Amino acid sequence: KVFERCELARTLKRLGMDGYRGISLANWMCLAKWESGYNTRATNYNAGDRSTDYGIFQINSRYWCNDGKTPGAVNACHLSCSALLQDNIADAVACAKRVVRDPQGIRAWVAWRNRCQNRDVRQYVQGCAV
Ligand code: NA
Repeated sequence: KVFERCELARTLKRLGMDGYRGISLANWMCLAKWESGYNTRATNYNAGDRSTDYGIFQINSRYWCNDGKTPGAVNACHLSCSALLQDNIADAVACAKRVVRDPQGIRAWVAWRNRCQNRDVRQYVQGCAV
């Protein structure tokens, strides 16, 4: 599914993401926007290492989830990557929480560093009542 802006904002907030590891709701929104356009079914396959990024947060199969088809992969969130392509984003949020608990934090996502880090992102939650 493709979430509407404020719909996703409310959902992420309900799922405890606002301020998680010091990351504002607006930042999580900015990450989802640039990664998948709020599309839970988004997948990005990389032929170079045969890994695939899954879901709204575009979580990579070489390290975070298992898809049974990525060479030399690990599964840090202990979850199947298909659970990251569901309309119910509870699993995706839980795994995103895990990712950011590593040293680099939210800087793990190159898109976030390029389009969100140090920039105004207040627009993402404008008029959402969150
Ligand atoms: Na994996």
